[PDB]
Amino acid sequence: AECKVTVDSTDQMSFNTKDIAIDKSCKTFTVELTHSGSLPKNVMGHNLVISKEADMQPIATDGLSAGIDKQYLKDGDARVIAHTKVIGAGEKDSVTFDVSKLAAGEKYGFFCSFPGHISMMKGTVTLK
Amino acid sequence: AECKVTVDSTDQMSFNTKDIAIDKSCKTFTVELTHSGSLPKNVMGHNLVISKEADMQPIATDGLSAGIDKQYLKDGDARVIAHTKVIGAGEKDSVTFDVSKLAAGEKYGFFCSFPGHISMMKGTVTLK
Ligand SMILES: [Cu+2]
Ligand SMILES: [Cu+2]
Repeated sequence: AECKVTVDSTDQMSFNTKDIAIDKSCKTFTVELTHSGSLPKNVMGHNLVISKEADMQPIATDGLSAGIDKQYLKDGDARVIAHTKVIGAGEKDSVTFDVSKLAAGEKYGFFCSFPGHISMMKGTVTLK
Repeated sequence: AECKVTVDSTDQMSFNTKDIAIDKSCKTFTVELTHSGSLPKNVMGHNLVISKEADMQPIATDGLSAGIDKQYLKDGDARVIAHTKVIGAGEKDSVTFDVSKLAAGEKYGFFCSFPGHISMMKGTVTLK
C-alpha cells in the first residue's frame, strides 16, 4: 500500500501529525522526519521514536542521560521499535522497519526523546 | 544602591539583557524574571540561574534529568548561587540573594537551564 510517511517537526516543539497510519499490506514502512524553522539540534532537536504506548515515557527517561550523541536513547533499548537520529532545522532522516514488528492487538505510539519534548511531541501509530 | 533588576524572556528564546551589573553596596540582590509572548512553560519555559561561568554547562546538563518539577536543576546543586522557577508566558518570579556569596575575582554568569536553551540564553554578571 502507501508505505511511507513524512512528518515535520518544528521550532515550536511539535510534530505536524498526531497519528501515523500503517496499512497492513506493507511489509516495510518508512518514516521520514524533517525539521522546519531555523533552530539547531542542540537547542531544539527532534527525533521520532516508535514503541508500545506504555513504553514511551520509560524510554524517554532512560534516554535523558544517553546524550545527543546517542540520539537520546539508551544504547540497545529493546523497547524501541524504530527510531531516527536527532535532527536540527534543515536536516532530514528516515527509518524503515518491518511492519511485522507491530504485534496486532497492541497499542503503539511515536514520540520525540529530546529531554522534555515528549510532553508535547507524541502521537499514535495505527495499523489498518 | 539600586539592588534589583528585571529581566524579560521571550518566545524567541532570548533574555532582554546580556549582563547583570551588581553594585557592591548591595548587601542583597533581587532579580525579577518575566516572560512575554504566549508560549506555555512546557514548550518555552524559562528560568534564570546564577553560577560561576565554568559551571553553567555542567549545571544545565545535570538539570536535564531533574525535570520541570525541580525547575530543571539538580536538587541542592552546590554550584547554583540563586535561581528562579521555570515560568511560562504571563508568569513572573523573583529571587533575592546575598551578594556576599559572589567571590571576588571569580567569573559569574546567568543562564536558562530549560533543555537546550543555554546556548541562546546566557549572559554575564558584573560585580561593580
Ligand atoms: Cu523534540
Ligand atoms: Cu529558557
